[PDB]
Amino acid sequence: GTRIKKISIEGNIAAGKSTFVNILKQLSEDWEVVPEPVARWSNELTMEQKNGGNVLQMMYEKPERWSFTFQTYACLSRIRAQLASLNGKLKDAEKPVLFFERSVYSDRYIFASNLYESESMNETEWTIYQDWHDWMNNQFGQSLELDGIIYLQATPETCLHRIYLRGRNEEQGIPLEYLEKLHYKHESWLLHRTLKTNFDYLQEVPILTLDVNEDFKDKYESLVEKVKEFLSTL
Amino acid sequence: RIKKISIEGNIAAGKSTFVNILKQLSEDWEVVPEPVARWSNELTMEQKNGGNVLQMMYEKPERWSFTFQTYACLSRIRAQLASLNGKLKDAEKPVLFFERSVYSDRYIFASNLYESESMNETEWTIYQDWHDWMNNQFGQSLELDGIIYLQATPETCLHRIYLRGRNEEQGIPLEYLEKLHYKHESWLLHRTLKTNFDYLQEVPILTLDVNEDFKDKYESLVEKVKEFLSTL
Ligand SMILES: CCCc1sc(-c2ccc(OC)c(OCCF)c2)nc1CSc1nc(N)cc(N)n1
Ligand SMILES: CCCc1sc(-c2ccc(OC)c(OCCF)c2)nc1CSc1nc(N)cc(N)n1
Ligand SMILES: O=c1ccn([C@@H]2O[C@H](COP(=O)(O)OP(=O)(O)O)[C@@H](O)[C@H]2O)c(=O)[nH]1
Ligand SMILES: O=c1ccn([C@@H]2O[C@H](COP(=O)(O)OP(=O)(O)O)[C@@H](O)[C@H]2O)c(=O)[nH]1
Repeated sequence: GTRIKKISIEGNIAAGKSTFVNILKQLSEDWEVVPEPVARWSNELTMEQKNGGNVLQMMYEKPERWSFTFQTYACLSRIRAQLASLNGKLKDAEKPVLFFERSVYSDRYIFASNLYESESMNETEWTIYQDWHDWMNNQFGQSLELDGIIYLQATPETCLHRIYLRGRNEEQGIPLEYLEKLHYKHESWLLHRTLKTNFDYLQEVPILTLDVNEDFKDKYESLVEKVKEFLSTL
Repeated sequence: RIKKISIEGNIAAGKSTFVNILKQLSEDWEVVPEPVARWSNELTMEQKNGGNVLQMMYEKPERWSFTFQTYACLSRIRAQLASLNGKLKDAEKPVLFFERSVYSDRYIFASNLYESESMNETEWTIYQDWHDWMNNQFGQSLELDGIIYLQATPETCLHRIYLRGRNEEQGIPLEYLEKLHYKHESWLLHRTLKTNFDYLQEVPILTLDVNEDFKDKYESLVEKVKEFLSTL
């Protein structure tokens, strides 16, 4: 609650997070966005951006070799970009809100978790990652800890179509069944609420859930109405 | 007020033996063993993780070097914190002796592995980026007051690996020891090597010749440490 509110936008690949955050950011000078490091890698530029494309391209080619390296770097860059904007942006605001394109928790409990369950990380890779994940996200008092979560809910089919509409040459190859396992794990943690995390407060952190199957680029008012209503109870 | 002194040197050159001798000499003197050495042997998940990843590292360094280097250093950083925030309370003249450092992690072993092609440019540039920042947020109060360099030849070292009897190590060739030997000379003797940590340019170094056996004859090495600490 102090002082900038921190909300994560969560949803499957191409569910629409980046459209929706670009939408939200224009609606209030009190609202700003921290976009996904991985989402920018997918496109001279900087060191991380250089590294990102490489590990991203290698992740696509042989994920059982690169998942640990990709995951730990994706998480670091996220922690870096969020911490930066936390003090950086929104210095003068009555009601400041930082929207995150995904969280350190999706990094682990959706993406890293699935890669493990899918045999792209062996047990020692998953234990090392989790250990590294703990120690560090436990070094941050209550600073990146979220006040809420906006789950952008979709079908894997909507997500499959919106990948080809997006037209990322490497992403075209992502299968429907992959989207499904990620989808199932999103529903699990956010909607059904099965998944237990190693972070205590998460079971109590408010969750707003939004079906986004219908194109919203021209018709977002009801969505944004649900954003504003949710933010006034936190 | 706690003084931080890193003890550096090649494998088997005698570092653990040294700090073990030193810790017994003063209530005010404490020690942080290097985690890789802890794994180089019930216990914890770190031991389990480090046990497994060291074995992997021995079988296929080209696959496991990045992961291993990330984990060796995170485990060290943490180990050094728990000493600094829970040991030497609240002595008159505290000195904590780290067995190696995050600098020897990066500028000796990780660099050496990249030169020997066990990491590619991506891995090494990811590691350094990781290293420049993991130290920044979490590892600031770990800044070194001084460094002690235990200097022994690669042959001395091969003999000592033989003496120590770790069978996992009994296949480490002379050649490898010879590599790590150069890395230390350029950093700690010739003082050539440049780093991104600028305080590490000033840092006082003391060099000690440990080619002769010292388990029953260390009094003159300890005098130089005591002298070196007073200059600080
Ligand atoms: C969508 C771009 C990033 C990629 S690429 C990828 C992938 C690519 C090829 C694959 O098989 C050939 C693959 O299968 C993994 C094994 F099932 C995953 N998964 C992913 C998702 S893992 C991930 N972790 C994060 N922490 C963040 C994030 N955005 N994505
Ligand atoms: C003492 C056991 C740790 C090992 S194992 C190892 C190694 C073993 C077998 C190898 O070839 C098959 C090998 O080859 C490297 C490429 F020539 C390295 N190097 C090392 C040194 S890497 C290291 N990094 C650290 N950061 C710390 C530390 N103590 N050691
Ligand atoms: O209502 C929508 C939402 C998204 N998109 C498109 O779907 C693709 C994927 O959306 P986005 O990149 O925002 O998904 P993310 O991966 O960020 O969740 C993009 O080309 C969007 O332009 C669309 O046509 N209509
Ligand atoms: O002066 C010495 C130094 C070392 N050693 C032996 O060399 C082996 C390796 O030394 P240590 O474990 O201290 O080396 P490190 O790897 O820590 O530098 C040990 O079994 C010691 O008993 C010795 O006998 N005399």
